[PDB]
Amino acid sequence: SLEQSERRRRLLELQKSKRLDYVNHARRLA
Amino acid sequence: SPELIPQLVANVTNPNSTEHMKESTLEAIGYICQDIDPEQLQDKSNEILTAIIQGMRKEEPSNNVKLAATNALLNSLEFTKANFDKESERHFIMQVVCEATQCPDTRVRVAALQNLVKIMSLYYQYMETYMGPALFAITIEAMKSDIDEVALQGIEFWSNVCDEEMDLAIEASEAAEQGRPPEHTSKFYAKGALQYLVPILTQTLTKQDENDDDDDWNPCKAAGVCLMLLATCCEDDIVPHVLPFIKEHIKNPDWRYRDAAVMAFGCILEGPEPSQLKPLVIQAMPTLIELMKDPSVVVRDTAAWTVGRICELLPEAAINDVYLAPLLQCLIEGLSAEPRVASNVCWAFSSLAEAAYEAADVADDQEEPATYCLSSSFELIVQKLLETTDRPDGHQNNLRSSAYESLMEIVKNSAKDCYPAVQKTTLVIMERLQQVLQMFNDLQSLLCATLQNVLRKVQHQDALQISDVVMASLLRMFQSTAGSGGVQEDALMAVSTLVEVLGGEFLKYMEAFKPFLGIGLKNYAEYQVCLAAVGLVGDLCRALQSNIIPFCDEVMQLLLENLGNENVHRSVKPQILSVFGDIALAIGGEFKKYLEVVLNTLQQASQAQVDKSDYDMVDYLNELRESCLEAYTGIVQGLKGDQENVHPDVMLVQPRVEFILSFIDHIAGDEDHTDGVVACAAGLIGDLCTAFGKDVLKLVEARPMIHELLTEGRRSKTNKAKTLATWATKELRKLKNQGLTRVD
Repeated sequence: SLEQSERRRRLLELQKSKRLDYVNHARRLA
Repeated sequence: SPELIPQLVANVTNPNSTEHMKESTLEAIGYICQDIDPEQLQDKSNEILTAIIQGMRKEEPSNNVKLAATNALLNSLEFTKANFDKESERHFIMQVVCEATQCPDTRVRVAALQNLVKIMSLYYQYMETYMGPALFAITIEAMKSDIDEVALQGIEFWSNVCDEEMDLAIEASEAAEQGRPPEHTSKFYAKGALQYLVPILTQTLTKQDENDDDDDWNPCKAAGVCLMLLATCCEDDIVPHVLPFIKEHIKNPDWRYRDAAVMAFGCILEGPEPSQLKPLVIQAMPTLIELMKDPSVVVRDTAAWTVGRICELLPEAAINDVYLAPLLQCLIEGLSAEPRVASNVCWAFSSLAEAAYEAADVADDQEEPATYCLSSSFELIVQKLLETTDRPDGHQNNLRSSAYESLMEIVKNSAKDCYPAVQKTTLVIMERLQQVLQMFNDLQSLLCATLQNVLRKVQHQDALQISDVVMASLLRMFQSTAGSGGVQEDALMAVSTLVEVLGGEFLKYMEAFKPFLGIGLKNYAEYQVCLAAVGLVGDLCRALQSNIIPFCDEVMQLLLENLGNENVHRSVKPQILSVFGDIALAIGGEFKKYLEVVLNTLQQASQAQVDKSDYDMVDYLNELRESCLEAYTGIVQGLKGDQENVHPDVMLVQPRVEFILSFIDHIAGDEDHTDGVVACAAGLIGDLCTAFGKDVLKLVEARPMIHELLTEGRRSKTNKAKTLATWATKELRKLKNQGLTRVD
């Protein structure tokens, strides 16, 4: 289903950005 | 086709061929056109049509041969493109089809009209205004026929005309914006026939199948769809043609006319300018509320759909200090009606909630509105929707799904003085998390969104109670029922949501959940479940942080066994590598236990290569490299810590620095690298600088391509690469300039 693929992509993007926010906090950025 | 097609064609064109020979061959020709692609059939299309037209011709005495040939034309239209291109061949084909629509035999009559429908759907541009009145006369008469299969073709024709002319209207609108002539120009057949179309369609709305059935498709339903497509196609033009019918028959003693009135009105609600439709809805509201309580089951069904369509398309009218109270009052009672009615009532509430929320005042320092126009009715409407859920007939008309969708939407789009009722009803919904999961497809995403929404806005202790229910339902689910692949994935994504919101407070549930997390990581056969389980570990790493330590031994074991398994889909590998970074970032020095094997895994994965030709594998290599870089980054930062000085623990990664920088250098030399990879490379370089000091600068400066990769990153379009490449350049500049005395 097309609805399940977009549901999958949206979660991965969110997890990837939250990861970036956590690492950049340790790096002390922005 | 070596010899076959010519043999068939000859057996039709031959004057000595019997009635049987011609008829049986055209049917054989017809099915062949449904089979092969235009690769073989476009050469033969010149010969296939010769036989097809020969069977349809006015001069052919047998109606059986005509029907066989007319059906064969329908299947051959996929590749008559070149023949439709030349006007003389078009003039011949059209005349034959049009003359076939006048055949005394009904079977041929219907098939000939089927052709006009499909030809209209495929070759609108080749229809000149010349053919305008000719096609109008045939299709309008088809509509007015007593034979239903004849009527359906006349209605479908214009529905297809509407589809084509709507796309052309869109085509023309964007051409105007851009300052261009439209590529193709509409001939506006629908606009010109609207005068005559509407009276027929409104009258066809009166021929409902009293013995109702949803699988059956008849002229009455087609008419409704046609008027709807005419409304969106012709916009404001349709209004004066449909309105006098509506106003005259809205209170007709005959239910069939009364039903037609509510339908017609509902059909014209999109297309015409909302500024016309709003006062009309306001005018029709008292009568609309009456039609909800109509004795006829059919009228109620259409009334609910009309009201439900008003709420979606024209929200400002649905909210009304005058009619809102009696509107909400009749919608409540409509939830106790048959699933035909109640489902549209659910749809009406969901749109009303969104409408009332959007309209509500929100202080320009506050998050949510304090009150909104549904507050008075909130508790009552949210209770009756839950009772609608408990209805044992909820399967039919998809009432149960409509009720939950509403309940969630209402709870999401709510004011602050509704929060006690929000909290109470969302507890109930989460109690039934299993059957909501095992239940269209957006329902699961909307469930995760609402749960996310509620937890944030309610008081913290109430969010903890909701979390307790969600996990109580999920832990019972896994332990009781078998475990479907689609169900488990949705259950893991549900856990992801709660974890992302709860953070470190999720530690309550970590004990009871770890086995079922393990089942997800062990699921090699269904990798989507696996990927979700892998994703959750990362979420848990950010949530629990160093509190995940006593759960790492097992998780790390499962993740390493997963990598060692040769039959796991390639998608899983890079995600596990990324999550190794999340673990190292969370547990800090505790990672030393796993360090050796992880570094050895990353080293092997970094050196992996695919061939240049494979476009898919090159995209995969970059996804794998990105995860490799992320992993190292999490490891370097994780062992470094967030203190004044660097923790001596990073010196265990020191022997790997040469390899890491070579890996980055090799990435820089590859022209086919991605912005995400460049960003992750630049990120790692900066991390190495902060951990190991000036030595990194020297090793970077000795690999000149890395300088180029950083330059490329700071100039890149994306925000990720821009930020990280600037940071590494700054960090490299600090090492360049350290120990230098400043002077005024």
